[PDB]
Amino acid sequence: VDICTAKPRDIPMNPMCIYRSPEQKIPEATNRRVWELSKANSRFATTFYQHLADSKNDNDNIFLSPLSISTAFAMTKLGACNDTLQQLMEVFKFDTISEKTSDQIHFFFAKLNCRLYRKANKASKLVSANRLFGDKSLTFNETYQDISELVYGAKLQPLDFKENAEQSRAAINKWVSNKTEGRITDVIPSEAINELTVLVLVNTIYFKGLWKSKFSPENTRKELFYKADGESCSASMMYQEGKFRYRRVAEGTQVLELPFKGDDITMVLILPKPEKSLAKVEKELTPEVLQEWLDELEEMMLVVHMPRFRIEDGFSLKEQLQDMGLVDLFSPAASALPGIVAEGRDDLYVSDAFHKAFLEVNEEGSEAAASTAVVIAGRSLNPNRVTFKANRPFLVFIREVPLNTIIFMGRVANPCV
Amino acid sequence: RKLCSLDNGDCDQFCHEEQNSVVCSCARGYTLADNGKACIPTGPYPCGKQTLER
Amino acid sequence: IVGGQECKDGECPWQALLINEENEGFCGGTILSEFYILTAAHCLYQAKRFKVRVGDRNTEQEEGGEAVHEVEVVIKHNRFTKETYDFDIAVLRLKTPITFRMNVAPACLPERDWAESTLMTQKTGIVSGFGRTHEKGRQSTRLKMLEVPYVDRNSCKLSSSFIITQNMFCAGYDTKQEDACQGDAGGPHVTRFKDTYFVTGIVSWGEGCARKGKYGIYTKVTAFLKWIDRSMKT
Ligand SMILES: CO[C@H]1O[C@H](COS(=O)(=O)O)[C@@H](O[C@@H]2O[C@@H](C(=O)O)[C@@H](O[C@H]3O[C@H](COS(=O)(=O)O)[C@@H](O[C@@H]4O[C@H](C(=O)O)[C@@H](O[C@H]5O[C@H](COS(=O)(=O)O)[C@@H](O)[C@H](O)[C@H]5NS(=O)(=O)O)[C@H](O)[C@H]4O)[C@H](OS(=O)(=O)O)[C@H]3NS(=O)(=O)O)[C@H](O)[C@H]2OS(=O)(=O)O)[C@H](O)[C@H]1NS(=O)(=O)O
Ligand SMILES: *[C@@H]1O[C@H](CO)[C@@H](O)[C@H](O)[C@H]1NC(C)=O
Ligand SMILES: *[C@@H]1O[C@H](CO)[C@@H](O)[C@H](O)[C@H]1NC(C)=O
Ligand SMILES: [Ca+2]
Repeated sequence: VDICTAKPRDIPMNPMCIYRSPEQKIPEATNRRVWELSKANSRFATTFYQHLADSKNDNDNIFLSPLSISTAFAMTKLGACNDTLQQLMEVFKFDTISEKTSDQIHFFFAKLNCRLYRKANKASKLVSANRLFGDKSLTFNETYQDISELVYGAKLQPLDFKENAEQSRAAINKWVSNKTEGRITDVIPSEAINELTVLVLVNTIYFKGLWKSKFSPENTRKELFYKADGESCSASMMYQEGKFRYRRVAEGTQVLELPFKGDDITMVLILPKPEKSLAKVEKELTPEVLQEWLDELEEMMLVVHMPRFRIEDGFSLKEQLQDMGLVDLFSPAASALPGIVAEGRDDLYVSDAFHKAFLEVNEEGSEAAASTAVVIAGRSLNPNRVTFKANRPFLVFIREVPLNTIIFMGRVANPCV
Repeated sequence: RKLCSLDNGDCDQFCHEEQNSVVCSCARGYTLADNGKACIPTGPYPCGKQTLER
Repeated sequence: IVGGQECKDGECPWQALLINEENEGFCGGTILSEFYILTAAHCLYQAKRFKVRVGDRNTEQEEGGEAVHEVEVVIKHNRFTKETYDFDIAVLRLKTPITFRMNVAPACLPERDWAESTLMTQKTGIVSGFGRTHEKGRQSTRLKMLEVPYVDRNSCKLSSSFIITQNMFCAGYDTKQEDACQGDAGGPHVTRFKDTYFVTGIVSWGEGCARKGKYGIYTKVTAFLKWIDRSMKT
């Protein structure tokens, strides 16, 4: 059975413990709920990025899929109860959504991903590898396992953590590999899983878009990059002029949208003013202001200086999330996951969540329409040229056009090397 | 081939022929010399002159 | 420009540069004198708010010596068309006169007849600007200049896909691949006689930039010295 064309309540629905909390028009072909479960992620994405930002060095590149990190903990929200769930509800902002959704949610999140899966791969490539992991001994629910299969993709994979732990760890990794066909690997580090690691969250993504309008390699050359630590750098700097959508907000930060093939997936970049420190932008980042950056965009003839870069991120989500209010989900002494087991003695929790994202960005892209123009080629330039030479600290965003989902979030700090 | 045809009438700039005979003139900012076949500037930075101060 | 080189201090003082409110060049000029600038017509067509910067040889780094003047009066040749690129020229009167200095001085304007017989017959001239450097490459940071053999009118025509007005003229190397390119329009094309340079044509159009058997098209100044100084009297 395929979820991308199979409404809920067409499969065992309405699970155990369902949480309850004490004019904007819907786009073209779209389900009111998806667009909902979607905007929720958006709400969640900014907060999270922020925290995860302090966890690292202003000089380390950043990358990730809020939507993944989001959808995963949705497979937990699925089988959670009491004071534990509430949290998972208010930290992933799933408390805004309506009744139904806030229940079958785990399903929609799927129905969402699919949509975002096609358009993406249709012209470009998006690989994902994510599963939930638990020890043998524990006898996991039969149902959840059924749900988890036809919703998150696969069931839960029991491993011998207690037995030969590491033997199991490095067994997960390999799995990621045989799925992301190489690209992502070592999702989980060393000294992450020991003889207590009962349950771990694992979501990982790879993405390499395709420019709607390529970049000539022949116009790529080593130039300088002015790091935030003050330092200098030499990276591969690409370059091309064309009409793109763009906006210089009042503040002055610069918003550039570069579409991938088909204009279904664009990757806007946020390049602040040199006066401004990419951090302040990050310190002051809100969902409300993510809006301003896009809400008003104009198509202009702007020259784009963008670097060629790669970014592979691996990190424990637990550290962060915790600080954000999710506590119980990770404390054995006080959990509430009677949905995936309900038998032990309050013996089920999450030891860690491993998110591994990887982004590629070379000149590549294409449509190659044709030499569709054979007229007098005036030798003057566009009087209204505007330039975007992102040869310094800039944010990254990868979204869906109609739905406006923030697929990928990220930051380019150190390109060169 | 005759007047201005031959070595541009030994002038320094423009060549003509008022009264079946060679005549010279100069671009604005210049002043023909008393010898009549050479253009002597009128100021410091005159047209066509690559700025060279050293 | 495509090929050529880089005007060393004071080799192309007349080069001017039109720039926008966001500050960006996009059309060469030709200092005709302390007030009037000589540029292309198509340059201002879809333009909007600009200014002329003089004697600046580097855009990535401003270091004085460079001056920014404002435009008091724009005058496009009333008979210009983006459909024939004929009459692609225009004169610019600034609001506050230029102050000549190194890297900054005019270029002389020939006298019709003499011109057509002494500069136009000459073998080469020098176009310059901050254009690209391949049909669709990068903009130049610095001010390149390049020499260009005049081309046989009757030949120009056989190579041209588009007609060639007697207002135009060709300049390119039969096989060498160097030329003027986008960002260069409106720039100077000066021809030397003795120790003086005269402006001869304006950087207009062309098919691509340095294509096989394709030539550089320049507005024949020598055929406007009239409409010019006429304009030079508003
Ligand atoms: C307490 O009240 C709350 O719960 C009750 C009961 O919930 S329960 O079912 O869990 O018990 C809710 O009532 C129930 O929900 C109804 C509902 O969702 O409207 C209804 O759901 C069924 O019927 C829906 C309407 O169908 S339709 O024929 O009128 O279209 C259907 O919703 C439609 O889904 C499709 C879809 O998902 O494909 C939507 O298509 C739209 O998007 C598609 C692309 O999606 S994508 O993901 O973005 O890619 C496009 O291809 C398509 O073009 C586009 N339509 S378009 O016009 O824009 O082009 C379509 O818009 C939706 O209307 C339900 O599918 S579902 O996926 O949305 O769930 C379907 N589910 S089903 O039950 O399995 O069949 C239930 O019948 C109804 O039960 S009830 O007993 O009758 O009440 C109640 O709404 C809820 N109140 S609330 O929570 O506060 O809001
Ligand atoms: C969990 O759920 C209910 C609240 O609905 C609570 O009364 C109960 O004590 C909690 N703990 C359990 C599972 O006994
Ligand atoms: C992935 O694993 C399967 C089953 O173990 C194996 O058949 C396949 O060869 C692996 N991937 C490849 C193509 O190497
Ligand atoms: Ca400069």
